[PDB]
Amino acid sequence: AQIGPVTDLHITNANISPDGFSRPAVLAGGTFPGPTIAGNTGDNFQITVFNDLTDPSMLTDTSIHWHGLFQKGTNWADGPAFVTQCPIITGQSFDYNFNVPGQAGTFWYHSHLSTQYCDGLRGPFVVYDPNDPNASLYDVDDDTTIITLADWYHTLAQQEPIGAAITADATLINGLGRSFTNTTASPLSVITVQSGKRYRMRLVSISCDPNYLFSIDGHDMTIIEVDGVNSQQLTVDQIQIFAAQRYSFVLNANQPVGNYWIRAQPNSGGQGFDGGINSAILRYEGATVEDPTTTAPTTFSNPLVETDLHPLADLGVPGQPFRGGADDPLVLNLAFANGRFSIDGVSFVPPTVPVLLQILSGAQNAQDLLPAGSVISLPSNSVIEVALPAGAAGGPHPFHLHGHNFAVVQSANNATPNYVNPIWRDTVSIGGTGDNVTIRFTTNNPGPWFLHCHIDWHLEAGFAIVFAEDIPDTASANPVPQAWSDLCPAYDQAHNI
Ligand SMILES: *[C@@H]1O[C@H](CO)[C@@H](O[C@@H]2O[C@H](CO)[C@@H](O)[C@H](O)[C@H]2NC(C)=O)[C@H](O)[C@H]1NC(C)=O
Ligand SMILES: *[C@@H]1O[C@H](CO)[C@@H](O[C@@H]2O[C@H](CO)[C@@H](O)[C@H](O)[C@H]2NC(C)=O)[C@H](O)[C@H]1NC(C)=O
Ligand SMILES: [Cu+2]
Ligand SMILES: [Cu+2]
Ligand SMILES: [Cu+2]
Ligand SMILES: [Cu+2]
Ligand SMILES: [F-]
Repeated sequence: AQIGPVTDLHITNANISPDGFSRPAVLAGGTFPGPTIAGNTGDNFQITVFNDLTDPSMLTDTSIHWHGLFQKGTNWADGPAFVTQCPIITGQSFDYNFNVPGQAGTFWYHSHLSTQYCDGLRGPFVVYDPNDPNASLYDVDDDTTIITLADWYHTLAQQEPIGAAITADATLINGLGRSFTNTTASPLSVITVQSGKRYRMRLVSISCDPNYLFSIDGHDMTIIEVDGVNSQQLTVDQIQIFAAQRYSFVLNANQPVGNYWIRAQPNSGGQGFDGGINSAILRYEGATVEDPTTTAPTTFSNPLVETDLHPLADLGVPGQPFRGGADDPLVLNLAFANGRFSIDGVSFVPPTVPVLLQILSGAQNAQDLLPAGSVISLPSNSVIEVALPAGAAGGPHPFHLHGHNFAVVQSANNATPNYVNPIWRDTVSIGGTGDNVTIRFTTNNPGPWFLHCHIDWHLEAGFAIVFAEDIPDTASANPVPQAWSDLCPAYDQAHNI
């Protein structure tokens, strides 16, 4: 029941009750989470998105981002509203037609208009590798081995009141889970394994906000992939996974046939597992159909620490092995005050004309691009370093860069940089007060690429900038289809802009 790489995808409103509480939602493919979109490395994806939304309480416009896919030469297909496109209006469709050269791993897709993905438009996106270097480490890798972690809210995203704290009402694992308050014994998700087999579990955070402490009672987890990047095997017994991150891990079904709790503890909302909140079930074939009776340890023996991860391939780190050892070394001032986030003193407010369209129309430096102060040019064929010092309220903030992955030269909670063999990824926690999480990449992908906190409430409140990478080559690199050119006139007509 995976779809793609060539598929329609209808976006609709419907009622759902994933924790026993009914509310309307914004859904892809009629389900929460949406169906898995899948193909093989190098494939041409043609995802024709039909906007069938009618309920304005969750916005009737939409736009979909394919998280972690580089979109080289297809910046127009990336999805962030008012960065690479105007939204698709109701009753219309749009073909996101792109290729995935050189990428294979675990990704996801989500609305990228306002806070709409929180209302339900989120699902997995898997790019398989027929020649996966990790293939011999497991036996089973299919739709039954994808594990999604989601926050779920009873209040609609657009209806979250100004000036009140936002927390979720349930953790959903594979779309099911129990509410933190007024808990009812609604069904839990079951992940089934066969004793003796090995599984590539593809763990996807589709969170709008919380990070999760993920574990499986009785089991450990051997990480083999981080945000699309193959890793050396790293065995852990708990994974702290931030919004939008992905891991693959090998699960060896090497415990007695039985039932084991799967745990996903968010950093906000309900604490613990009373009544089966924050929980799913790992069930071995042949086990009794009953809840697990296992318990977590008080202290985990081998939690994931990001500096322990290393690429499988020899990826290195571009630039020179010291702070500022890049062609374009940046340090962003990330702040929060009075309900708004800012980067270098500017709070992001989406522009009327998408940044890509401004560039195609001839705006050719970043000072000419709107929003003023929110678009930073990057030079072509250059090593970029971005330091992201933490401290802004609401952390730890998982920062994400479109169009690229990056070397994590410095991770949370550790002052020592790594210029030799750090993991590469696309979404990174910037940590806690006094940290200096730092990323590096090379600019070989012309176009405007969003950089933002992936806590969607923080993005909405301005925690973003756009990197206009290689403005001079953006138009030649990214030819646009007529349907894309038609989006802004249709949107602006519909909205009387
Ligand atoms: C994080 O690292 C960056 C460099 O990657 C530091 O930036 C330097 O900041 C000082 C002022 O604080 C400037 O004088 C330098 O020109 C900056 N660049 C360098 C040294 O390469 C930044 O201070 C660090 N931030 C924290 C909070 O540790
Ligand atoms: C803090 O981060 C540093 C840098 O990533 C880690 O240092 C590396 O540690 C490994 C394992 O002992 C060594 O092989 C490397 O040579 C170290 N690199 C550097 C640049 O020092 C360090 O382990 C991390 N600290 C903790 C507590 O995990
Ligand atoms: Cu994303
Ligand atoms: Cu993205
Ligand atoms: Cu944030
Ligand atoms: Cu984004
Ligand atoms: F991305």
